[PDB]
Amino acid sequence: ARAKAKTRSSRAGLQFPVGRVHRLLRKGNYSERVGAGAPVYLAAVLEYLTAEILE
DNA sequence: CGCGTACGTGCGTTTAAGCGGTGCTAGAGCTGTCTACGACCAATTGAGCGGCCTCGGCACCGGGATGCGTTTTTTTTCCGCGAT
Ligand SMILES: [Ca+2]
Ligand SMILES: [Ca+2]
Ligand SMILES: [Ca+2]
Ligand SMILES: [Ca+2]
Ligand SMILES: [Ca+2]
Ligand SMILES: [Cl-]
Ligand SMILES: [K+]
Ligand SMILES: [K+]
Repeated sequence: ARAKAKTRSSRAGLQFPVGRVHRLLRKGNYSERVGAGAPVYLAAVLEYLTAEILE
């Protein structure tokens, strides 16, 4: 009875991939642990700066 | 190279940094405890990849328009000399 999958991006209201960003943080040798809001925050900042250059 | 004065020098006056010290207490830093949060795992599936087709944006062309650099002949300007 498994719930339909909503991407973490859609929950954060982002177009940039939260889930990918989390996975690059975890595998990029930055810290032993990555908190749940970190990729959400970082994807958001990457999205903002992308928008601003694109505008 | 020649002209004007901005900076270096020195000296006499004035300022406040440095020093050694005491006193007070904010907050750095440490300890132990509890628990929210992240890692890990296994199953499940949809986001995003590689591959493939299409047709309009863009590169490239020639032609014509126009912006502008250059020179020579033309009108205005700013002097510039003394002689007053
Ligand atoms: Ca944004
Ligand atoms: Ca914007
Ligand atoms: Ca593609
Ligand atoms: Ca082409
Ligand atoms: Ca041409
Ligand atoms: Cl976090
Ligand atoms: K202290
Ligand atoms: K905690």
